[PDB]
Amino acid sequence: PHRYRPGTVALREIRRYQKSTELLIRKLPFQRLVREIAQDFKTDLRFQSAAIGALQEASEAYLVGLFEDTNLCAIHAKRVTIMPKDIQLARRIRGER
Amino acid sequence: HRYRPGTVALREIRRYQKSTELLIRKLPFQRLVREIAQDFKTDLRFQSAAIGALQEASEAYLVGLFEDTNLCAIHAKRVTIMPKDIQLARRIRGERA
Amino acid sequence: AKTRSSRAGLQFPVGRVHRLLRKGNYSERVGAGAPVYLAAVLEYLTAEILELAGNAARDNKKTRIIPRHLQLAIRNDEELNKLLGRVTIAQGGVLPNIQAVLLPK
Amino acid sequence: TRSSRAGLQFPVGRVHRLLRKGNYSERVGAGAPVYLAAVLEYLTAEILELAGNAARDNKKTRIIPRHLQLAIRNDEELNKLLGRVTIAQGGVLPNIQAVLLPK
Amino acid sequence: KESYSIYVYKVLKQVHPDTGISSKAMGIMNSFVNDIFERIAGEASRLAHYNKRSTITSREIQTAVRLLLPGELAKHAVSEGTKAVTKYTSA
Amino acid sequence: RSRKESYSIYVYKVLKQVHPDTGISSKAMGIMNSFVNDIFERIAGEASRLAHYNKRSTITSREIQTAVRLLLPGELAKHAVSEGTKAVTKYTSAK
Amino acid sequence: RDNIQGITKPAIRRLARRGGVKRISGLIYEETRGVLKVFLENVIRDAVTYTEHAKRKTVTAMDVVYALKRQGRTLYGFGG
Amino acid sequence: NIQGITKPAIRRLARRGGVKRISGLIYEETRGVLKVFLENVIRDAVTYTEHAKRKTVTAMDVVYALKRQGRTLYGFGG
DNA sequence: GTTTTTTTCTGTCTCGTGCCTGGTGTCTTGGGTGTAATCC
DNA sequence: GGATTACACCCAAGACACCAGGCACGAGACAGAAAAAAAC
DNA sequence: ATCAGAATCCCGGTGCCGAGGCCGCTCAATTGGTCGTAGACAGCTCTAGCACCGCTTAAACGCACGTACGCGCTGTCCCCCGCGTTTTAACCGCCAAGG
Repeated sequence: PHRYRPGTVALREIRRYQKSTELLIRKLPFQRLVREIAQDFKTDLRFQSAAIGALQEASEAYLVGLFEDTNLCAIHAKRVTIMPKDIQLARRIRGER
Repeated sequence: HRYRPGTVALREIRRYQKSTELLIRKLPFQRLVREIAQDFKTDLRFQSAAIGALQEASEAYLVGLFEDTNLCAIHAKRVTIMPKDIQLARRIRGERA
Repeated sequence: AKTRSSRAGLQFPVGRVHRLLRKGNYSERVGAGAPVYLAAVLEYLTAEILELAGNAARDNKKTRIIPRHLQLAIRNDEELNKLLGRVTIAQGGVLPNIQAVLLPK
Repeated sequence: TRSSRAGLQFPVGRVHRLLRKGNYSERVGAGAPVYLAAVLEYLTAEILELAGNAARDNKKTRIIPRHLQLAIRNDEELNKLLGRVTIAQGGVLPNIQAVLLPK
Repeated sequence: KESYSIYVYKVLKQVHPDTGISSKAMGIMNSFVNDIFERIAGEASRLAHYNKRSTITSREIQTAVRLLLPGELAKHAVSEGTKAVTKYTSA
Repeated sequence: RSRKESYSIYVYKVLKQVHPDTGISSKAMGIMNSFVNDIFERIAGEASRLAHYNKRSTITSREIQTAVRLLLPGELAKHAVSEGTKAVTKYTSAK
Repeated sequence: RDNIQGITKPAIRRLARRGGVKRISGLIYEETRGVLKVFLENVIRDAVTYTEHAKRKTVTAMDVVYALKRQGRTLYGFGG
Repeated sequence: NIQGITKPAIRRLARRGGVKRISGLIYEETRGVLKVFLENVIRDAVTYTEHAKRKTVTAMDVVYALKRQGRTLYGFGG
């Protein structure tokens, strides 16, 4: 059929997700991970939803910035495939060790 | 006779990681700072200790930015620096838009 | 004019700001011209950024400003972007950054 | 002096004065400067203890600031604390990427 | 616990007078305004304690606005502030 | 002659405690004075934010404790909290 | 337990696409999980400490706002 | 002017950074970024001294301007 | 795939009021600068 | 020319007395997201 | 390997200079005494955080499969290292100057 040797799929979904507004990680598993990390320093803590939404917002923004500088590291690497030490170099330069 | 390249540079890296004395000497640095300072309000006097402060902060600043740029180039499967490497590091830190 | 806001011809409450300074543990005493001055600066900043907000919202035939509009208007500015460098907006996202190595040529 | 009455080494009342003139609150409690002074005291104890070890390394008797920068850059939590901190006559880590060492 | 909503409405009608707004847009705006106010005020308090001046007048606010915002914004803001000082001082 | 400040003699004594056989340079003593300044300033700013996010204007030692373990990283912070708490006990147990 | 593994590969994909990343390697996902985890560790530690002094067993949005302002990763939107 | 920065100076900057091998356009790029750095620094420093109503920039104001850019430097009474 | 162009049903927003609380008018007094002179 | 001081002056702090706005709550309307043809 | 020889390390040496002791002041910590409300605390009330489940469905997972950027290799060509040769700011100094 119309199998399409690639190129339009990835960039088209980039166009869609940059036309987009809202989140990408869906709610419940992120919330449960938050509570598992939360169950480590003081037990049995309760939460309002807006805090969790802010956490999700800033989390996705943090990772978006990581991906942007990682992308520019890859472009300077004359590649399009990412690597882990790209992210390690990016966090090395950001001073967030 | 002739020595083989790369060696003397690393030997003086081992030498120049030792004395924390100021690399750029005083008078030309002072003239450059005065010339840039000329174009805000006319002919301001200066404390020499403040000049040493500017000199210290500038040299440490540039050394650290070189370290990140060098690690960028090491990631870039190369040994020699490029100006695009400085652009990449600055683009990660966020000086320029 | 009874109210100092009408005596300034502005839109912000000044005595609000003076009480904020007093209930700030900022200084011990606060003069008369500083709160007016700062409120005027605030009012200019609001009008200035809301200009870019108005044009950025008008870019999409929508009467209402959305957060994406605000982030777009900030990032399309230079002074505001270097202002808001450590700053993130809720429901923001980022700019269209399609690299030239990516389009099918 | 309250410092001796706390059995410590930092002057309480100077800190109590500086808390007042800092516009730090409206009122100032009794023993909060004692707690803060002890915090300062243990911090500088730990820092200069590592600095003393740094002088033990080079076999130097007077502390040079290079010792200070090195002892900052060795320990983990201290270096994460003073990440945005630089010092005149500081220098950096004697550090070589071995991928740039010759073969 | 007051927000700055109708202030925003009046600024908006003074600039783009046919423009609506969402709720959370107003929320981000007031977040913005509070951040800016806090940054300037704390920098002015630094001006006082770095300069041993027991109060703060408008001159401190002018130099602090210089210290925060870059050039064009700074100069236009200084202009607007001095114009407000002028019209309030005249009456 | 205006009287200027230093913290040199205090931390000097502390250095003499922890290392009796050790000298120091003057500039480094100034560096440590600046160090105390910086740490004190960050703590005090966190104390003012403690006040305004608690709508209170009294400062006790509890706020200093929570400020320190907000700013400093964990293990160092808990040791320092221990030192301060034992000092609180030794002082306030007597006059 | 294991909600760290609740992070899905297509979510990482979606984040890469809005992040603008084209090509995805396979050795990325758990590294991503670890970085995200350490991030949220420091965040929620500080937020819970702010709530420790609050003497209320429930953490608010305002708390997380103040804590992330303390990190300098400061986020608007929810007031604070 | 800006050309008072010598080539072996930026080379020594690479050496204390620990950088081995050097390209060409590095030099002028370095002078440019150093210039913009000093521009912002000395601009707000002279802003401090403008508020000081005095004709010499203090070392204190230099230190506080470094704090204002989040570039806190000890050593010289700050 | 993109995007445009109809209803629709529809969520928020602006008008609309009443309650209230901070904002305003002004003296005393005081200290907090204003300014100038004088060191340095 | 900046640091110190000292004499000036002068209006904020408060403290009380008078007050129309400021916001919470509703209503009905009104900009608006999508359903789904429907071209390029 | 392996020797010759640059490059660096490292040991008395002395010198000089500032760190540190030291010492006589005076001004803020102290000591003590007197109002006062901020807050530690008791207690009231209603919201909202939590847990749970049934139903819907769109979203993830596994695999089938080609395939095409990542990469190891190659040749190549060029242009920085470096060592040599002259350069020019820069240090204190001083004898003609006139004058």
